[PDB]
Amino acid sequence: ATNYIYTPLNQLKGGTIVNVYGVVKFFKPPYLSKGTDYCSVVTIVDQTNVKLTCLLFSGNYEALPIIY
DNA sequence: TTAGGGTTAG
Repeated sequence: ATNYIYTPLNQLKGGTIVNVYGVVKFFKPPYLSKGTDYCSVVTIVDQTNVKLTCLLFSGNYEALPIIY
């Protein structure tokens, strides 16, 4: 069954595959990086004010999460 | 792989 243990973002260590929640404190719209994939940058914050950065890579915009 | 948020001088 579907499950998610939302936990303060600081606990999300490298190599871990996680299910999370947060407000977007800052983000860049999808832009083409040196690589082949457009990179969208997102800074997210949870209810405990803890932060996480996300780099969302895709060859196009539509494949990425929808944020405005 | 890249990038991995913060002012151009147009």
